[PDB]
Amino acid sequence: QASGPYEATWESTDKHIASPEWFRDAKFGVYWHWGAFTTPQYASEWYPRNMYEPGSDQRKHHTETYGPPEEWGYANFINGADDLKGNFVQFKPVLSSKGGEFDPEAIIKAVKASGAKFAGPVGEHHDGYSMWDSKVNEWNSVKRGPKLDLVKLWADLVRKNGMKLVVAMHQAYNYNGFYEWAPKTNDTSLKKLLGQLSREESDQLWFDKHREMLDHVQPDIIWNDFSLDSPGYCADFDGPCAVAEKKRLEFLAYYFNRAVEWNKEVVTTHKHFDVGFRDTSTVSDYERGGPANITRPYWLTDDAISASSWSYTVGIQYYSSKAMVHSLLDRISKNGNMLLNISPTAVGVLPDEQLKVLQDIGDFLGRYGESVFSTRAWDIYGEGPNQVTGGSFTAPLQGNSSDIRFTRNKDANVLYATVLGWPDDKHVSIASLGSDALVDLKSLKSIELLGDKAGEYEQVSDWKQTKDALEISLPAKPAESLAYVLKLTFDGGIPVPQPKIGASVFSATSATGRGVSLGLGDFSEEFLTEAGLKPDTIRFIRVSSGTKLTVYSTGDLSGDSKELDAGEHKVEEGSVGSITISK
Ligand SMILES: *[C@@H]1O[C@H](CO)[C@@H](O)[C@H](O)[C@H]1NC(C)=O
Ligand SMILES: *[C@@H]1O[C@H](CO)[C@@H](O)[C@H](O)[C@H]1NC(C)=O
Ligand SMILES: *[C@@H]1O[C@H](CO)[C@@H](O)[C@H](O)[C@H]1NC(C)=O
Ligand code: NA
Repeated sequence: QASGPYEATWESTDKHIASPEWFRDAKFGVYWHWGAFTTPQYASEWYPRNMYEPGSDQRKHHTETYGPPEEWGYANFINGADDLKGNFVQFKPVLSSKGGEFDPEAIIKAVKASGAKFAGPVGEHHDGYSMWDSKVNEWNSVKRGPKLDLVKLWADLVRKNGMKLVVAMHQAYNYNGFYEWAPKTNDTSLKKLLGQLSREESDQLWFDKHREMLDHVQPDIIWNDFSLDSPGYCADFDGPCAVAEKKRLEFLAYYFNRAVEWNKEVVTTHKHFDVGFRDTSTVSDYERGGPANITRPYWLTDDAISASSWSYTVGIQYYSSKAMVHSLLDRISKNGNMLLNISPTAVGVLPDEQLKVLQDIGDFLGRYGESVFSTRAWDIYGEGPNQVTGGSFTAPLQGNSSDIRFTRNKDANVLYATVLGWPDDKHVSIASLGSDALVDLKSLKSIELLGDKAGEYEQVSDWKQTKDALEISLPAKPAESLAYVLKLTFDGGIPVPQPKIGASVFSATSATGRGVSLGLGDFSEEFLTEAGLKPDTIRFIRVSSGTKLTVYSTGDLSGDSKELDAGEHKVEEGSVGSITISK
């Protein structure tokens, strides 16, 4: 235990701020799956597991290159050994200052240039190779291979370069089926490496790895992979696909208490499927994708620069700069952040195509940061034909001039509308600010287009509110960019639009003042509160055509519930605790 106000219970841990204000302002971050799992440079980061899979291409590749995995195991990648041709193979990165190709300073410079507000390494993957100076795990990068505390190295470089530190931990699945096809051994060390220790010992080692690392580098974000409490994702291994609840609650309490000692608001994450942690104090992470609508509470997306692996492989191909930038814009439009993974080579070199993606991302963010950083999601994420499918493992967004993504400042009086291309007619239509949206733009003081450099704006040529939409005639195209940003400065806050199929709630006796616009869905009190209007302060609800609303006093839509239909309505102050939109 560590001195703090948190005991290892759910009710104490649930008081932790899941997503602090800095996290909500950071928007974009970068991490790297680099480790002993990159040494083979074949298939995926899951080569450690698949190299023993019966009848796998990995097993065939391993047998044809190094030998049978029953004789030449992954511990040879860690500790060093010859292949069949006679070449020495080990994850032994050499610092470029000592004559090697591992230049961590160049990598951290590229990451800084990308515009990342949080960065850091993968501290430990499923392979059981701790990349810090561990005492609990002798299978680490200090005692073996490069003999260098890479996690401390990356932490020092990330802090020196003015970025928050995230450390990715994927050691829960190490003993929940990752090495299920590896040969049983009696060696207690290799048992530690291959997840063949008693469950109790393995959960204790999970917690101890977390403690060692979080005390060694004091990370701002703890990124946890699956197998915390994720039944159904550990194949057919005789295991619970979970970490002992006691150990998880003890980890949460330790990390939060150590954070109260450091005076730092910290974040820990869980895959949206893993129910090991709750969104009361933890952040739901969507892998290779994100929600299709605005999802509250605040969330995170972890994506990779490649659709195939998170680690480098000969012949790896990468996504485009547009996909990454457009996907970042959609995620931040829907109350979330983006954590992009890059894939350095086994020798510690970042390939030129990854360097170009990072520099294109950095160009866009250095030019339009005002629109992304320190902004919040609006009540309507965007307009356009191009939308993502929804959920994890979905395709990266690639939009065009017909697609708009909305962001707003914290004071809710500036609206950033980003077009995913340049319209050939130099026109932009914002349907949600039309007259049919019951929006009055009298308070609209200025529409600008962001220029070639930050702080350079050009006034819009002309605009007019039609019933169907707000029409905007664009000024001359600025310097080329993957997207173009319009800044609408209002006076007295951004008007509350009325959806065609949905409704709008306001903390006032009329449709005036602060309000939240809501489309089809279920809106908990957490949702409404994060939107900027606590449900116990609502006094007016305006409904669009045939949109039936179900009102609850529960902050979770549970219990006696009254109902309303289309048309205006006045609710007693405190009667609303939840809202369900239907039909
Ligand atoms: C491991 O222990 C089992 C049980 O005592 C034994 O049958 C097996 O031969 C041992 N293997 C090795 C490599 O020591
Ligand atoms: C989100 O809005 C889209 C608009 O196309 C709608 O189709 C979808 O049903 C809404 N959210 C969900 C999944 O309820
Ligand atoms: C934008 O994409 C949509 C959907 O693919 C397409 O229908 C439309 O023609 C595109 N517009 C432009 C200007 O590329
Ligand atoms: Na909380």
